[PDB]
Amino acid sequence: MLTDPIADMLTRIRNATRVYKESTDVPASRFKEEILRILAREGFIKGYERVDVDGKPYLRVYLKYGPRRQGPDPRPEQVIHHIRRISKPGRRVYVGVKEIPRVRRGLGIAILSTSKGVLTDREARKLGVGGELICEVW
Amino acid sequence: GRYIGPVCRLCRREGVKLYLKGERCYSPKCAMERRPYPPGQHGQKRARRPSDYAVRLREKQKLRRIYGISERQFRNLFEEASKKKGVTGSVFLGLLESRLDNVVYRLGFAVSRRQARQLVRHGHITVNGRRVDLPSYRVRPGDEIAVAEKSRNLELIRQNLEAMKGRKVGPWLSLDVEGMKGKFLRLPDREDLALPVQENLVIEFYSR
Amino acid sequence: PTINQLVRKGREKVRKKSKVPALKGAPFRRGVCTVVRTVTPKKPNSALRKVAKVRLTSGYEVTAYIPGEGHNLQEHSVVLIRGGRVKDLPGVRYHIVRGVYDAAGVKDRKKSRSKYGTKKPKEAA
Amino acid sequence: RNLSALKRHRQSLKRRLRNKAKKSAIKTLSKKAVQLAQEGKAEEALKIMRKAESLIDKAAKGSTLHKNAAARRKSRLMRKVRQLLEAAGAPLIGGGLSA
Amino acid sequence: MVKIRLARFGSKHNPHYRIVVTDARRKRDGKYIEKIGYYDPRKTTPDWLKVDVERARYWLSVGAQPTDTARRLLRQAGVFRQE
Amino acid sequence: PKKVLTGVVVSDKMQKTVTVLVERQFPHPLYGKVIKRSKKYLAHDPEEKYKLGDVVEIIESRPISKRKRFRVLRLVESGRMDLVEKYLIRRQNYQSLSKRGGKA
RNA sequence: GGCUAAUCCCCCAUGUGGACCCGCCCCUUGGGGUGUGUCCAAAGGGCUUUGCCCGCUUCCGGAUGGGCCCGCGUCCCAUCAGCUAGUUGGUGGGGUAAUGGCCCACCAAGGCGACGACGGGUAGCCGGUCUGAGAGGAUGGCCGGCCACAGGGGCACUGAGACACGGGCCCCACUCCUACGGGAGGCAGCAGUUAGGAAUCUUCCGCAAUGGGCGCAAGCCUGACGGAGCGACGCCGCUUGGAGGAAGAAGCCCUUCGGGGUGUAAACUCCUGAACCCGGGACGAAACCCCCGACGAGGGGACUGACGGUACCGGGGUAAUAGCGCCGGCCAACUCCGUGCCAGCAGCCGCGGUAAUACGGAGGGCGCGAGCGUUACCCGGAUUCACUGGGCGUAAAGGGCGUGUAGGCGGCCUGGGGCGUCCCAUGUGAAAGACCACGGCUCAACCGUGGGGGAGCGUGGGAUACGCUCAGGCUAGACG
Ligand SMILES: [Mg+2]
Ligand SMILES: [Mg+2]
Ligand SMILES: [Mg+2]
Ligand SMILES: [Mg+2]
Ligand SMILES: [Mg+2]
Ligand SMILES: [Mg+2]
Ligand SMILES: [Mg+2]
Ligand SMILES: [Mg+2]
Ligand SMILES: [Mg+2]
Ligand SMILES: [Mg+2]
Ligand SMILES: [Mg+2]
Ligand SMILES: [Mg+2]
Ligand SMILES: [Mg+2]
Ligand SMILES: [Mg+2]
Ligand SMILES: [Mg+2]
Ligand SMILES: [Mg+2]
Ligand SMILES: [Mg+2]
Ligand SMILES: [Mg+2]
Ligand SMILES: [Mg+2]
Ligand SMILES: [Mg+2]
Ligand SMILES: [Mg+2]
Ligand SMILES: [Mg+2]
Ligand SMILES: [Mg+2]
Ligand SMILES: [Mg+2]
Ligand SMILES: [Mg+2]
Ligand SMILES: [Mg+2]
Ligand SMILES: [Mg+2]
Ligand SMILES: [Mg+2]
Ligand SMILES: [Mg+2]
Ligand SMILES: [Mg+2]
Ligand SMILES: [Mg+2]
Ligand SMILES: [Mg+2]
Ligand SMILES: [Mg+2]
Ligand SMILES: [Mg+2]
Ligand SMILES: [Mg+2]
Ligand SMILES: [Mg+2]
Ligand SMILES: [Mg+2]
Ligand SMILES: [Mg+2]
Ligand SMILES: [Mg+2]
Ligand SMILES: [Mg+2]
Ligand SMILES: [Mg+2]
Ligand SMILES: [Mg+2]
Ligand SMILES: [Mg+2]
Ligand SMILES: [Mg+2]
Ligand SMILES: [Mg+2]
Ligand SMILES: [Zn+2]
Repeated sequence: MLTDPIADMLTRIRNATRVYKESTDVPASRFKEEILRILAREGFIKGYERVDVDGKPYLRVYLKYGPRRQGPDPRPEQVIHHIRRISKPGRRVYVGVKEIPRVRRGLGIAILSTSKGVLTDREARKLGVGGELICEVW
Repeated sequence: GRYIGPVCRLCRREGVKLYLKGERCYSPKCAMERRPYPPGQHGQKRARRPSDYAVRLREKQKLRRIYGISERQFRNLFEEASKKKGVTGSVFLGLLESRLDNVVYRLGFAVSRRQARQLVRHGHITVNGRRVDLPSYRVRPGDEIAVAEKSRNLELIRQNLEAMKGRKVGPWLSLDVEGMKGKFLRLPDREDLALPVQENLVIEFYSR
Repeated sequence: PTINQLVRKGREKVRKKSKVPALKGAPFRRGVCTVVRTVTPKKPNSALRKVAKVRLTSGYEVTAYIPGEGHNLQEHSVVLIRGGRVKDLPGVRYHIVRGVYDAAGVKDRKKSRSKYGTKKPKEAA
Repeated sequence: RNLSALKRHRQSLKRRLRNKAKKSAIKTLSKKAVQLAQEGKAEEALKIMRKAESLIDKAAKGSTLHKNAAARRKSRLMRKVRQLLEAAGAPLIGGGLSA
Repeated sequence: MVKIRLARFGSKHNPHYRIVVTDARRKRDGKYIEKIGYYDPRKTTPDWLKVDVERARYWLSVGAQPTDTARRLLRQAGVFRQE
Repeated sequence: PKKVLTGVVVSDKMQKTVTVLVERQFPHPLYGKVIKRSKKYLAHDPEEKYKLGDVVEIIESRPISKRKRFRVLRLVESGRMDLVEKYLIRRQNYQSLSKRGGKA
């Protein structure tokens, strides 16, 4: 069974982008879809779409990369350089609006989960709220 | 107490020309004009690439020996500059430049910083009226720094403020050769100062 | 360890072990010479290091090194110990302090005299 | 030697012998009253109870009992007497007790 | 018995007192109940005696008992002036 | 405010007294992970009104006996040994891990 | 044994009131009211003596100080695993200001423990402090708060308060007195002695100021306190001079014998002038008190400083302490001589057996300076106990395998609760210290005023994504 589905999805994305897949499926869950919406809005992915596989609900995650490069290993730069779960089961992490970390001096982001809904560190800092520090992306 | 001892030798070791004296360190004498190399037996042999330490060390030594202040005081000042708002490098220079002895040296009341120190020590200098004799006293913006009424007749002070007729003064200062008064307008900036010092290196020396 | 294990067992604080039982966590300790031997170095060194068995006020009878070019320590000398191993002589973990008690300071010493407790020469005379 | 506030110990002894006595009367009479209520002897039991009440309130007058202590005494006394009398099936014959 | 008195706070040869409310049994420099003024015996500065009579008037209204000096200062501050 | 607590009656083996097992969670001061932790209070039950398995509220009270400083305020949800069960088994394991051993 | 006063003690009365039993009402653990019954007061003294002061009695309220109770927090060892019989609860009683096994009698058979009971070791706890980028680590000395103790052990008396450091009783140890029967002591108060130790001060001055006790007051007591003394023990400030002065003295050192260095350093000239002398001389002290006024408000007057003849001010005035460590790398600073695995050095690597920048000295040099260096201990570097922030195929490290208890963790959709979590407001977070500003001492150290922030916890209100919980549904896990 999946001990932690969020971490799962973040990893599928991590793994798929390291080999440059175009799409990539992750078992569907509202919360997951919520996180994904931020990923898209923040321009980390091309977007996503609800799809059915073997009769079960998944989420095609359309990945995106930089352009082709020069010299050896012309592999594209990543759009998602880093993506790591923070709050995890058996070890939860909650921050107050004044403890929300600033990822890579703002070049990166963080995704909290507040009672005002899933937000990025900025969106959260704005609505002036804190919550479970779900993950850090940059 | 402060250093004491051959000075135009520190100049030699420090490489740069420090003006730890008056008239002479202008004459074609101040050793840097004769033997611009460090003192002692090996002063002339080839020099090995200095270590990062040596570099930072010397830089501090230089900046410090210019104001002829001890390491103790020099250090404390640094820590203060370090603690205030604003670029430590500049700030530090500002505080050193705010020492009474220095300002008296800056106004021409004294030929050299040492001489300035002694002037202050022997109560020949006054700050806003009351006389002050603490070479370490910190002059603030607005203070008028004059020569002692009683002392205004001292040959030396005469000779000095005389040669001052003509000479200009730092843009953070103002001199009234007339009544032998001077005024501390504002804290000099790094741009105002032209010390042969790389403050970045000194800040680093204390990083370690 | 998993975070759960850390909660159950936690980390163990490191304990510091003294290398100088001069008891009373003292800076120095006085005692009396018992034997004032000569000892040979180890591994690659050769010389006749001057050692001394000292019965401390701390109740310990230990071996101490006697620094300097020469000394005046007899069987019941009485002196101050300061601690400091002597790499070449295993077992020797303290130095005797010259210039204190019956331990005369090095004679003729002109340099690092602070150590070797020899007063400043009267050249100033 | 001799710190004249030796007078203090001097006084203390006298004060002690003073309270010591008042408290004995109190105890004694209380028992007396209780013992009677037990017997069922209405009048006399109550009568004695009044002396008891009195000496108690009086001990609290100075510093031999004061306030609560005395209040506690009085309640526990009227308590026991009432009960013992009622149990004995005895009618409160005047004096004391707001029956 | 709570009082309004002076507590030493200067430094050797540089005395500075805090007019204070505290139980008479406290050390003179121990835990007071409330500070209600300050006093510089040597007038080293123009403002060498502040008092906040509002509060003084209160403590006095509740049994506070000033030291002879505390009162002198409280008075000087108009704490008692009824006019 | 007199402290109010919620726990399960894990023992009605006494006269006018019930043992209430109050539980509480909280972050670990250094490791942060939330950790459960519990305690048993001997609440006063004048009317032997509470039975083994009740989930009662305990109220801070004036000492009743050494050890008794709480009174049963009100019942929250009756019967549920699922909770009592835990407790007893935890207990049962004890007499075991001493000189010889416990169970699975 | 005899006499005697009082604000000493007792009896009667007055009962504003208060206490107790009982009843009733409102409140809700023993809060407040009310009725009958019972019960309980006091002391006087001074006068500018028919009034004013000081005091006394009962009661309610305040203020201050305090007891008790509860949640959470508070080191090491599991080579300490089971502990408990006043022990856990109950009923009645004792005891107290008061709850309570606090104590007792009877009754019940309970209470605690791996979320670590019990036992052992160590230790006053805190505000703080030291270190650290922080998280954390270490620490609790000065100062402030709380606790505990007063030669060791036990006990109570008197009081509003004590189980009472300079009060009492008993036992113990030790010391002193004794006619041997019996007595006397307790510096962990100030100073001091002695002992132990590497090591820790004056048998000082004053009660002037601040604070305290008693007194109507004058005033008395105050080794509390304010000061001075001694110790670079720490921190801050300051001096041993300033300018000129040779392509360069002497001495010493090096040399390729040409020369080079110490060095503008000195000599020397001029200049200033710490010390030291002379003169003046303080803030800290205005109240209590007296007078006018009402003993009020207010106004006027008087007395008073240990520090100190000190600080500070003015005049005069002498060129007038420098030391310690280091120079192989780490690490800033190199040469000659002596020595010859010796004598010695040493934080680590290592250096010394005839060319040693590493041993000793010398010349020179680097560092800091009334200090410098050593030893000891704490934090750091050490992400080397890793929460931030580590690891385990071969480097230390996977349990010989399984079954499975506690526990930790938990797929998808909906709803309720709102425990975790998040938000706002509010209370608390003393002072000191820490941060900032202004200010006082010629600066600073040090100190005054003001400002700012502050974890945690209490209360009120709100949110519901996630964790939780309850209820319902699903089939992708699982099982059949
Ligand atoms: Mg974290
Ligand atoms: Mg700065
Ligand atoms: Mg060798
Ligand atoms: Mg050496
Ligand atoms: Mg008397
Ligand atoms: Mg008689
Ligand atoms: Mg009387
Ligand atoms: Mg009436
Ligand atoms: Mg009467
Ligand atoms: Mg008991
Ligand atoms: Mg527990
Ligand atoms: Mg102890
Ligand atoms: Mg660190
Ligand atoms: Mg942390
Ligand atoms: Mg009392
Ligand atoms: Mg008393
Ligand atoms: Mg008394
Ligand atoms: Mg009393
Ligand atoms: Mg008394
Ligand atoms: Mg009393
Ligand atoms: Mg009394
Ligand atoms: Mg009394
Ligand atoms: Mg009593
Ligand atoms: Mg009394
Ligand atoms: Mg006493
Ligand atoms: Mg004593
Ligand atoms: Mg006095
Ligand atoms: Mg007084
Ligand atoms: Mg000169
Ligand atoms: Mg070097
Ligand atoms: Mg030899
Ligand atoms: Mg040689
Ligand atoms: Mg060396
Ligand atoms: Mg050498
Ligand atoms: Mg100094
Ligand atoms: Mg660490
Ligand atoms: Mg880790
Ligand atoms: Mg490792
Ligand atoms: Mg291995
Ligand atoms: Mg295996
Ligand atoms: Mg399980
Ligand atoms: Mg779930
Ligand atoms: Mg909640
Ligand atoms: Mg708050
Ligand atoms: Mg100032
Ligand atoms: Zn020069």
